[PDB]
Amino acid sequence: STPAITLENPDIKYPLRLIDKEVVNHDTRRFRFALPSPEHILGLPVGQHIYLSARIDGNLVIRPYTPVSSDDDKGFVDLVIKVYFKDTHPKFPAGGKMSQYLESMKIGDTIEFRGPNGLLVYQGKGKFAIRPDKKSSPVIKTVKSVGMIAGGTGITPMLQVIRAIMKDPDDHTVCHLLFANQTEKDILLRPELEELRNEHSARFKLWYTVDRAPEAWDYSQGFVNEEMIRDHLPPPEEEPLVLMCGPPPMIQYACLPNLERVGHPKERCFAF
Ligand SMILES: Cc1cc2nc3c(=O)[nH]c(=O)nc-3n(C[C@H](O)[C@H](O)[C@H](O)COP(=O)(O)OP(=O)(O)OC[C@H]3O[C@@H](n4cnc5c(N)ncnc54)[C@H](O)[C@@H]3O)c2cc1C
Repeated sequence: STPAITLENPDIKYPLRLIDKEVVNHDTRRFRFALPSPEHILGLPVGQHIYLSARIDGNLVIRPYTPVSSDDDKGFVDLVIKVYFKDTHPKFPAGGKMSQYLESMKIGDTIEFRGPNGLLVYQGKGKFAIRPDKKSSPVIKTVKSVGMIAGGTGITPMLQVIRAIMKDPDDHTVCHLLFANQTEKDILLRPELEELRNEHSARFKLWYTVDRAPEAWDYSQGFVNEEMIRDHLPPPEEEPLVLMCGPPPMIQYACLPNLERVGHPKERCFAF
């Protein structure tokens, strides 16, 4: 049989109860929410995400999240969240709306989930189904490798795909991740990524860049650039799929221009 799914209809909101909050580090949390029963699964295809919605200080706020759990997990969904506190970053004095609201929640409070959403679904063994828009059928494309460029919170769409590939021992797709962050301290999910590298180095290539580097730093410094794409993503000759998720200026200035300079078809580079 198959487990009951939570996300039965994408236009329904499902209020899920907060059951655990882990303080990962000063500004990182893992939130665990109960599904409708211990035997349910979320029902989130690999490649897709959920939305959280809430009334935050009187206004509707909707944001996308990719869980760090999977449909293998029965009874709960886990979200890893970077909390953007007010009065930290000079360009963002108010901090982040949904992430601070999540940080405010008490155990037992609910928040609305919806999904699945997104134009890309991973069908396994290198095959991706990518719709040009929601109203259109997917282009099925099968690749031997996947370049991945994540910035900041944009890691979780990548991690979800990486994990789905690595857990299939007969999936020979090679993932190459280039992961950008403000600082070393701000990197999400480093232990998790490094466990995957330890176990799956033949299929999983990992590299970091940071806007500013610590004194002891083994990786790159600066924004994603042409050299980093040449050195840390599959070459365009191999026709990889290129996936991206990060802040709009990162995609616009750092990623697309440099993917083009290396020769990847810019129009085929997919942004989550
Ligand atoms: C497919 C997808 C999956 C995602 N999955 C996740 C996930 O698993 N986990 C997750 O945490 N987010 C994830 N995000 C990001 C998420 O959607 C939100 O952008 C994030 O939670 C911030 O929203 P907010 O309402 O708190 O901030 P907003 O109010 O929307 O603030 C706007 C922007 O201001 C910047 N900002 C505000 N305060 C600061 C500060 N103190 N320092 C630096 N920058 C700051 C951030 O870039 C922020 O995104 C995902 C995004 C996408 C597209």
